[PDB]
Amino acid sequence: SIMIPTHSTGGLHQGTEGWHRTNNVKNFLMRVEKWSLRNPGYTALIAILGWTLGTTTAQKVIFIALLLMIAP
Amino acid sequence: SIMIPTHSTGGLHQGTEGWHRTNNVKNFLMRVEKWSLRNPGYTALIAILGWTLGTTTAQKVIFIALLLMIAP
Amino acid sequence: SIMIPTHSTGGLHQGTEGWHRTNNVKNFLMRVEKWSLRNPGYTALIAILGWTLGTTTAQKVIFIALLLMIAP
Amino acid sequence: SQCSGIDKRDFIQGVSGGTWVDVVLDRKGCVTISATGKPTIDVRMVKMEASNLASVRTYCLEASTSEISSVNGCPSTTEAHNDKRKDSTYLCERSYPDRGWGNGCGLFGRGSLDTCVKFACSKKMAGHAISRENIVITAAVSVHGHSGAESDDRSQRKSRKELAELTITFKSSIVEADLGDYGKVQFECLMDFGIDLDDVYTADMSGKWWLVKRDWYHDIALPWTAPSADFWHDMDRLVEFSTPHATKQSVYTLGDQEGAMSTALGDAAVIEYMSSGSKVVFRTGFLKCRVKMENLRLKGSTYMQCSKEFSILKRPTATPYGTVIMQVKYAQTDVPCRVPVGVHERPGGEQVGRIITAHPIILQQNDALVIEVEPPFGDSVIEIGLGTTKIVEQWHRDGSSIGAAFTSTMKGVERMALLGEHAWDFGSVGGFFNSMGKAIHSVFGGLFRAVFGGMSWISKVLIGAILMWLGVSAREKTLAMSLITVGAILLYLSTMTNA
Amino acid sequence: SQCSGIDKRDFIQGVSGGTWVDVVLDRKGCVTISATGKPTIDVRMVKMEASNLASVRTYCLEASTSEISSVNGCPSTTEAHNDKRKDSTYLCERSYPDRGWGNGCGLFGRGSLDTCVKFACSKKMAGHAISRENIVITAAVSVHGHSGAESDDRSQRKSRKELAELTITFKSSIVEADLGDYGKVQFECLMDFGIDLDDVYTADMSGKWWLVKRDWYHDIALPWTAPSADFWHDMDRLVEFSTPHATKQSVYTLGDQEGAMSTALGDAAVIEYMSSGSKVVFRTGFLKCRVKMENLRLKGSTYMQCSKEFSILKRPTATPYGTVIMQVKYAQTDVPCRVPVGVHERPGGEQVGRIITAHPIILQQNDALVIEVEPPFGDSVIEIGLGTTKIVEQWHRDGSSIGAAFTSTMKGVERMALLGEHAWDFGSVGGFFNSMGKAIHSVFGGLFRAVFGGMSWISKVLIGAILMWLGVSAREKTLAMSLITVGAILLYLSTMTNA
Amino acid sequence: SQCSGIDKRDFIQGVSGGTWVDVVLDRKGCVTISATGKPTIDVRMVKMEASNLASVRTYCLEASTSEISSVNGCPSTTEAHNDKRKDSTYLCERSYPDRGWGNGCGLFGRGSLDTCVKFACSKKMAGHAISRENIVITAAVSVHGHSGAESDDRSQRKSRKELAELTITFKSSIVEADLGDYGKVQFECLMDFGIDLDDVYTADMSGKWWLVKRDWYHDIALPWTAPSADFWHDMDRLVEFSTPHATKQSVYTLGDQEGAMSTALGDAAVIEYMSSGSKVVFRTGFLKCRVKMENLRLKGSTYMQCSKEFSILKRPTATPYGTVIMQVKYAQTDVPCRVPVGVHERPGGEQVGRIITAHPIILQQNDALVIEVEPPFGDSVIEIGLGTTKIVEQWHRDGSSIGAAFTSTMKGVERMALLGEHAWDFGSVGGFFNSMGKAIHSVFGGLFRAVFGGMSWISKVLIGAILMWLGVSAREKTLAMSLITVGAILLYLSTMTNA
Repeated sequence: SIMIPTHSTGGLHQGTEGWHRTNNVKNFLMRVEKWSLRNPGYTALIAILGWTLGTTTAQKVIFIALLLMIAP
Repeated sequence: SIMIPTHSTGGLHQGTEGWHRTNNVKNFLMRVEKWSLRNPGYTALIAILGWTLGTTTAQKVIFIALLLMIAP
Repeated sequence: SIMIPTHSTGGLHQGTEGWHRTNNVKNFLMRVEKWSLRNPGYTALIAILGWTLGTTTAQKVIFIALLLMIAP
Repeated sequence: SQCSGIDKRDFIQGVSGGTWVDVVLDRKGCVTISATGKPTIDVRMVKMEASNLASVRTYCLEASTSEISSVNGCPSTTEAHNDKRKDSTYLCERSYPDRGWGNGCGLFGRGSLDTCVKFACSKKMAGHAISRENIVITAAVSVHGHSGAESDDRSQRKSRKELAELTITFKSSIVEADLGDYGKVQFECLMDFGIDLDDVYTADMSGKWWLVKRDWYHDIALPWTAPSADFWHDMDRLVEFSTPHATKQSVYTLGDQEGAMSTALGDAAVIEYMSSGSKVVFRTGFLKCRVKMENLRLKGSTYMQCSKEFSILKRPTATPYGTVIMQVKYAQTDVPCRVPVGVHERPGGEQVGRIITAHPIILQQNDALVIEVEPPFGDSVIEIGLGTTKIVEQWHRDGSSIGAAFTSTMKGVERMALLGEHAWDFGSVGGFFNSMGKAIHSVFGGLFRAVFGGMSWISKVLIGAILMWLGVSAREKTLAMSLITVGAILLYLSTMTNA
Repeated sequence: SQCSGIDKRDFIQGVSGGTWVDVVLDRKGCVTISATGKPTIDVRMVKMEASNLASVRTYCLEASTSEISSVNGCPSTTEAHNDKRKDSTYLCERSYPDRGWGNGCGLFGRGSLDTCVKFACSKKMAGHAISRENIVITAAVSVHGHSGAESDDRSQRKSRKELAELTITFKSSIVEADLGDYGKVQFECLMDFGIDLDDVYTADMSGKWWLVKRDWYHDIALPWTAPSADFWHDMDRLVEFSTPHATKQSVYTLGDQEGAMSTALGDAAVIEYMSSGSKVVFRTGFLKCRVKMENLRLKGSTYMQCSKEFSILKRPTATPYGTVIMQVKYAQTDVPCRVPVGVHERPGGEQVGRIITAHPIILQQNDALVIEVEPPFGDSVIEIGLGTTKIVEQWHRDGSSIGAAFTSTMKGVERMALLGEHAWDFGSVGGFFNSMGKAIHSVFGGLFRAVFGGMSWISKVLIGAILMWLGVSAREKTLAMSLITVGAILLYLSTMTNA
Repeated sequence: SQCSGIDKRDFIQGVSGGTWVDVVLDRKGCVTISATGKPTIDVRMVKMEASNLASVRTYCLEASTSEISSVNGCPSTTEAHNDKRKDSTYLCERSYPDRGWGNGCGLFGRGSLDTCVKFACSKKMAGHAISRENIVITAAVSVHGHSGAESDDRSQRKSRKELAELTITFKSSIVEADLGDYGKVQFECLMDFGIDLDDVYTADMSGKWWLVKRDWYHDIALPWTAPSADFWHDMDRLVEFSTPHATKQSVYTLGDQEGAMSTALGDAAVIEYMSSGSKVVFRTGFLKCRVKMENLRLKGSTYMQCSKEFSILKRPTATPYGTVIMQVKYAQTDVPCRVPVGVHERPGGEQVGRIITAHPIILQQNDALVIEVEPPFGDSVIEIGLGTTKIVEQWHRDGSSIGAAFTSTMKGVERMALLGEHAWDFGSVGGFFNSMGKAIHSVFGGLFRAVFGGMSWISKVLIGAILMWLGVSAREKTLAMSLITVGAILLYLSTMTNA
């Protein structure tokens, strides 16, 4: 797995996929953005932390992305 | 052994061990940490001595380790 | 036990003693000195470490005493 | 069999010097072998299937806690000890409630409890193990050029010895195809497959099977048992007890976890399971071997050329690759004869393009004859005949050569560049090229590529973006040592390939 | 009862203004209460013993593995599952040997084993729990002065009501002694004892009992069970498994651990166990009774003085404390009468020293009369009699006064300096002294004294030596704050007492 | 015998020039010696066992004090002297109780007691001594290549003289192996074993023998006696007396001490003891025999090649070391004959890899023959036969070369790096390398390695961590002189190996 990535570690991808398997790419982003819009406080705190640390405008993007990934 | 190290001085270690023999290495540490958490006064006194002497932060770890070794 | 102190922490000492209870005080010292005289290399290593560290001749005595006590 | 309808098709030009070419087969892919002076052939592998399975460990999914019991103990130190503790089929755990005067004890403190509940399961993930000496992979080989009646099937094709089949068992790795009068073809391929046996299991859950890893199957937290006789030994992973108020508890399960399992292990390779034989179709492995065309000879070469006129059936149509297909028929009596086929740029001119079929002999009075032709990019005419009554159908094949090169390179870097060291096994190249390529890719797959795994597409794209930004903002010129590790090919693999 | 044969004796002088004095009792110590105008008395604690005990948990010491079994599994993934795994009385463990072609497997790899053994025990450390509402502490009270026949015992002493017995039960904490004509004395002692009940157990091992702590008894690694039935649940601590060579193992025990247990719990208060009643004698705790001397009146005060002469028996002999003891007898017929006793520094001199007995009255013809006298350090004469025929034995009592004060200080710092709060509870002193001492010692015992444990004599001496070294080699005048922590009295306690 | 099924195996390639090779044998390890032009053979160390043992000293574990007696002494000058003190089978000691008037003496002071108690033992730790001239070590030697019927055992193998047995008695240090028509091989090994004889004892406790050191056995504090006749000389180490109140005491034992003994002695080598012969199996020692391959010749070399077809039984399987094993059979009539065996990377390719078996002769009509092959890491094919009907099974052996070298280094530093001086005794090399290594290791073991003792794992890791910290926080470059003292091999031995 839930926090673990999927079971694609075996390197056995092929040209056979279902319609509930290719929907993850957009489903993950949709759920993430829904929770992001429903949660303003954590987003504001993470923005404050990203401006506090780094002071480079290149690492704070990684900070906010990783916080929005540990969170939904 | 009681304060004596084990009888491993003969150098007769081989690939024949029991299932109540290899657990000693972890059982000793479990007992040491349990007594350390159950005994606040001894740990506080040892920390006071380590802070009073040395003032190097490189040997006081050995201080507290040996004091807890003589201690339970 | 040989490292953790005995169960004399209950505060239940009185004027009643058994046949073989008062000999432990000298027995421990006799065992320690026998071990020290039989194994000189460990004592030499401890003395070298105590001379290298501190260089005060006031706390290195406590350090070597603790090392000899924890050593069986 | 016939390799016309498939789009993932490989064309091998053959070897002039030797009589062998190394091919690598996929369950969906197909290759065409065409030497000089020999009839061209098509080889395709049908399926791989194991026969005998060994049980490993059947887990549990849904608990059926049925019977309950309880026993209580006063704050007197003699605690409660349930009798059912000495039965292996009962899950029992002891708790410490807050007993007092209302319960009828006589001393305020904490008591003891012991609630044993009988366990029963309904859904089990029966695992299995595959032996590396039981898979029987089959293949087929066919020869282009032979002509038969309009109404015939694979039975007649095999009867005329033109569709010889293969059974490359784990024991007999050397097989010969009779192929009738055309000679014989032999195969020399190994036990090296894409799947890695002795390292994976099969996870039968509800009729849906998988090929999940052994260690990951071992690390599942669920009540397991022994396949010989089912009785569970890790009962506590699916039964949770409620709050023990006084002299009583309640038993609650945790559901079925079938959805959780099908979601966690929902992207591993999905094998099938054909009953009545306990066979499983792998649909994932490869097969890499080398066809020795030493006894392969043309069937019709002393025949006289066909003279009279043909009749067109199933008018020429294009293929996904871009090679036309036509099915002429013969109705006259000067048979057997060999059909002269050519592809000119203009009527009665030089021959241009490439001819796919080898030598279309006829053998009989009324026979259909599938003809495959690869025309050039420009306008061209396909002439099937000898005299003045010849078939003069023409074609356009609108396309660009640069586009063809782009598609070829993309297909190579997409499909061929996979398979690790197996990438450079489409043929034989001198100058030590293939040898050092395989040698370097051996250690390349030994370390940092296949020594460990754990990459799914989300982590892949995340790490790819991170590495992109790090390389853009890179000092000390680390791109010089970063181009070899992650460049354009691996980034394409992360982005679009391997999907 | 009589307190002459013992050496640990406490002499309380009583308060003239008050009628009560708080005393502290031990199983060996005694206190002599002597006011002015009242008969002096002795109170002694006999024994403490609980009656009803509750079982807690019986451990095991000796393993008696009897039956063995084995089952082997080939490198085929189906592992071995012993059918004796499913019996509560069998210890079973699974291991993986190295099986090969010699054993008769057919493949080279790692097999499986499952060996079960039957568990049994022969020596158990049964525990018990003591309830604070079951101990029946008994004490005795005696009065000085009464004299009976030479051939008398404690039975007749009780019959004459001079050695009344007491049973201080948990419910009847206040009792009265009849004491015959001398009046009546009652007590006010509490339920505060040295042994902190509801926090300790009794560890019976082989008929030798103890008073070991609850948590330490809980934290022993040994195969335990329930007191109701020996149903072992931690069987693996006494059974070891040898190396699994091939399809066979061997099992070994680990001895008895009785010696190790008797060494570890080798310093706890060794309580006794009186059978035929299941009583256990504590021999450790105290009892702080408060004698209320309100109805304590002299028996013979209207009797006339004894005129004639006595006969001496058991010529005066010194006691370990240093008090003379005599036994005079009367043979004439002017009885009952009050015997005159005097202690002068010279025959016919002023009265010096202290007289212990109050009123040696007779009541019969031929009675033996025990007389105790505490002479001064110098020469003195002990005169018994009235007329010209009087017993005039004299004594030296060679000793110094400063030495006596030093011995008193040493015995104080030995006895009363212990017990914590009970240190300043030997009497009533005004000026808020004792009240403030108890108030500060309450928190002094709540924290830094009983908040932690795990200290023995060798640890005491090592840490103490560290303390003097670090105090001598100290700056910033930390000795001012260290004298309260560790000073001279605590150094004496670490060195000589508490041994 | 056969050394295929064991995981730990050593391969020696022999010397073309010389005819002798020095090998070291272990209870579990085995070595394969194969010279060029000689049949390879396998030598295995079977067991060691002493024959006759001499007793040293039998300690006592569980006292059985049975009879007691007491005698009291008044404060008179004469003390108590029990007449049982004149007996050597009684434990007796004297105390001074507190005697007074109530006991019945007549004078206050300190009395005297002296109580005798009888001693008796029930459990004894019977020691023993091993003579360095009685060890009878046996070894077995087998020859690769011979083939017999599938229904045969070790009895038939020895009857055909292919499994010659050896018994290296303490007297006959050089013994020749029969080996049948293959010739004869002799050993030369001396009497240098890992364990230091005449410096250890065998401490039987309850049927579980050990190998304790002589001084440590002499140092244990327990009541001991003489092996011939029981006469206990330290009776006071297991019997204790309670507090001597008055004219009476009680005697207490101290349990069994068996658990304490088995805990203190818990890691020393656990030798076995086979009854009916009083033999003790050692399972710990080594044996360093140099194999003289002078009279070793191939049995079948003038036979003709086998031309017919072979039948495959027990299809090739991998071994833990990585060498495949197969068992072909011959059923034709052109026997006896020599079987041609080769290993190519491709059917009809060059010979690569390395063969193990020397000359697979047949000698029978129907028989089975075991073939052992060591293939290279890449793909390869194993050919069994001569003509067009040959066994052409192929193998993969997925593995890397750098990994193989690194694992070989691990094996060397684990097993070979032990044994002290014998570390460099796997063969003979020029340039004085091995001789100089032995010379330096002689003094390196004489001082600083074996002149000192008293190291266990916990002390070793503590000292190792201390050395890490000291070396890291050091100047003057003492690590240059410390790498010889404590480098990487010694620290790796401390942390991972020798465990």
